[PDB]
Amino acid sequence: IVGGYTCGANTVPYQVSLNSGYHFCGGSLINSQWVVSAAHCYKSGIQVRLGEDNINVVEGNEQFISASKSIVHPSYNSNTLNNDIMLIKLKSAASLNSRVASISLPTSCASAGTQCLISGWGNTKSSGTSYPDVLKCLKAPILSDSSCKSAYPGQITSNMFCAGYLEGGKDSCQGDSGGPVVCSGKLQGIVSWGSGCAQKNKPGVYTKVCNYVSWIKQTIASN
Ligand SMILES: [Ca+2]
Repeated sequence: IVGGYTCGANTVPYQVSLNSGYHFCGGSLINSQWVVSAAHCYKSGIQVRLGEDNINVVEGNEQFISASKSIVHPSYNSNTLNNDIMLIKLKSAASLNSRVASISLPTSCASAGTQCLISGWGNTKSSGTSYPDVLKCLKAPILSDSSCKSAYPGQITSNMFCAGYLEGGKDSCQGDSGGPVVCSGKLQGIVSWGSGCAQKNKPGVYTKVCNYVSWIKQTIASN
């Protein structure tokens, strides 16, 4: 997260870190056994880390649970990043509490102008590299489809939306991939892509979760 703020320990209780020997992506806990992330975060050997703040220090509220399976969206295209969504099942159910809690799926799509919370452990610099170890947060508005398509000609599908600031300076970044965009207590987006980070006229692009609720519910119900 570039141009954000330190969230505060366990203030984003649905935020997970995906770890394969190291943090590589964010995710969102949507029930005791399932995490939603980006399809481009797919790999084998995933451990889901819940209750994290400092991802380099065991602080006492963590739960570490290996994934038993991952399910990449059937229509995910890794070239275009269309349908950039994946489900991860935990080998055992997380113990839910105030610091480890699921986030609700949307019942309707969020509109341009809606204020959201984006979070992650990704790079905090738009030029160069610095990784925070504590969770970072950014409040950002959903942008109009028109402005999104104008910013990224030929690249924005019906399964994507832009959020952030056209002036630059505030954005998600490398390592935030797969993490949450939450608006009015609903998971509306997944950190997907962008051209660099926090660059002028290049806002963050996010997977439009409301398009996938039926797929998510049905997949969970049979797996
Ligand atoms: Ca920790």
